[PDB]
Amino acid sequence: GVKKWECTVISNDNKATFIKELKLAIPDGESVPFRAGGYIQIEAPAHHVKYADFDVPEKYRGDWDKFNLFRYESKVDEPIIRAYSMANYPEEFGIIMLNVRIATPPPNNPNVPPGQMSSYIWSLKAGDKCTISGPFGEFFAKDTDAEMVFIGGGAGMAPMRSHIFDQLKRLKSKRKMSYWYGARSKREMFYVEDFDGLAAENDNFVWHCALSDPQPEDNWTGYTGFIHNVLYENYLKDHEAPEDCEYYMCGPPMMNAAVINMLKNLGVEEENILLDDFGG
Ligand SMILES: Cc1cc2nc3c(=O)[nH]c(=O)nc-3n(C[C@H](O)[C@H](O)[C@H](O)COP(=O)(O)OP(=O)(O)OC[C@H]3O[C@@H](n4cnc5c(N)ncnc54)[C@H](O)[C@@H]3O)c2cc1C
Repeated sequence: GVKKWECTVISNDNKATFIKELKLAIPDGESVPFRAGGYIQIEAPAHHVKYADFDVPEKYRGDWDKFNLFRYESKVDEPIIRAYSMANYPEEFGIIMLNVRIATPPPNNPNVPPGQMSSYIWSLKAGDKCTISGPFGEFFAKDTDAEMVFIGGGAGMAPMRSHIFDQLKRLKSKRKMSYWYGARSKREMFYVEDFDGLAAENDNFVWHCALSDPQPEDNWTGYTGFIHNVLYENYLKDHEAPEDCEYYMCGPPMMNAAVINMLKNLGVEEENILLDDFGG
């Protein structure tokens, strides 16, 4: 069944420079009976949002002023609708948690209209009404005993976190798991305490974060580079079986393309390569 809820915005804080966590409260104490990796859809009426009305903390405002991103406006004439992945796992009841990347005009074409729905979501504030529908699902985990390798990037953290929490706390899985998240700098990292807790509460789970452009104020000593190079150079290249592992990835298009080609050049079969493609 596909139901529609008119939810209330609990919070819409920045978890990164260009990613907001949309926390929605399900009415009447109900819970969306969804699956990990699943998604819902958000509809929006005709509106006119201005980027100058966005609540961006000064911790993340840096690149917003450097690129003059608050100049953007977005008018929408007819009701629109997009899909967004749940960041929370099924037994986190009462709330729908989303990671929404703001779809600004591409840097290689900066004067096109901004992302319609993402700009509307980034204009939502605590107390606003948000109509969602679903749930829908297409990205699920295989029910085997093979090693699971999770690769994430950008807003792709949401389905990765939903799958990892679902396997460990609901399913109580003892399968070997590992998360590999790629971010630009340290201020783009979030859910760090969430995954550090799971890695400490479970021996079969570890996770690593790699910075492609670490900043001086980051004092970064961890891994550096793109996540496909880090995952390969620090683990997969010495793995006696790069296959026999199920790769669940979700990130930017070039992160996906880079991870796919790295895995297929390792001999990994496409049946063991599962991608949650956001279309962008
Ligand atoms: C199953 C599924 C799950 C998803 N999960 C998530 C999620 O968890 N988080 C998330 O952030 N997103 C997710 N998405 C993507 C999301 O649904 C939207 O595609 C995304 O939010 C952008 O939508 P928008 O309407 O804001 O951008 P659109 O208005 O669709 O614009 C897309 C991009 O194209 C650019 N553009 C606009 N006009 C032009 C032009 N004339 N020429 C060139 N470029 C142009 C815009 O700047 C924008 O960046 C998911 C998608 C699917 C299918």
